[PDB]
Amino acid sequence: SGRGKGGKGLG
Amino acid sequence: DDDQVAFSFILDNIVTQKMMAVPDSWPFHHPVNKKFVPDYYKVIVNPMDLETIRKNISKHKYQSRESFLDDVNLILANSVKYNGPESQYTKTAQEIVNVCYQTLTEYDEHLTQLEKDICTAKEAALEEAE
Amino acid sequence: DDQVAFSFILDNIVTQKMMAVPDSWPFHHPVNKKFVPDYYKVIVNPMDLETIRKNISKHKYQSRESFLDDVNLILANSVKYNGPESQYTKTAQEIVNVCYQTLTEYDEHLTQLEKDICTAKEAALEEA
Repeated sequence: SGRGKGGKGLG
Repeated sequence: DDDQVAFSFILDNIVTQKMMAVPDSWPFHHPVNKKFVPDYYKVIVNPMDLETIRKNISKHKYQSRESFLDDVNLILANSVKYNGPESQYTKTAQEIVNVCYQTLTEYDEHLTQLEKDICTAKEAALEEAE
Repeated sequence: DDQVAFSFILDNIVTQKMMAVPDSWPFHHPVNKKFVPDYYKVIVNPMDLETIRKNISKHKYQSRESFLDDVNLILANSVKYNGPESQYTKTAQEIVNVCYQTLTEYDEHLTQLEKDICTAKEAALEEA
């Protein structure tokens, strides 16, 4: 997986 | 042209009424913003989202279920690769792809007929151009 | 109605202007715990733009001030949850900004409508 977009979608 | 317009029309309603209606599917309606997720395009080669599919349909990119489904399939594969297979994003992406496939089976025979007719029209154009 | 036209105007601010803020989509719908599990632990008084649209469709707002309280709460919430310097809070601030500007381009009309929504209340009380 990558670093992640977080829960809200924009990091 | 008549059959291609009719074929795009149906694909577009699948996107808007079914795929975009999947609960909590909002993040797949938009391109990922590379300023905010700076590694997304290091990882993902061929991005896709539901607004881009709609744009493609409006320009008649797809003459067949198969080229439409290649772009829909990216929604799942990109999420698996970037967000990970057990991520809630990926669970939502699978639902987006599942409703697309299930919807397309309801329209199977008619979409088969429209594809055949798009191809007959096309062929008539080419042999006709000589 | 003054109310029907007032609610129309507020809904068009939300959809035309506030939802048009770039990267504002995370504020367009309620947060889901499945994506943000600590969110309702931190935010006791949640708000989002879809919720404001449903409120408008029920004519919850009789004045700009009641509408702005909910709009402002979106920013107050992003401050607490995402932090004062967060990218998300800069967007929330922009949503708040374009709401305040658009209200001004409609001031006189909204005042007319806001006056008339009272006139109705007093007609009611006078008749009561």
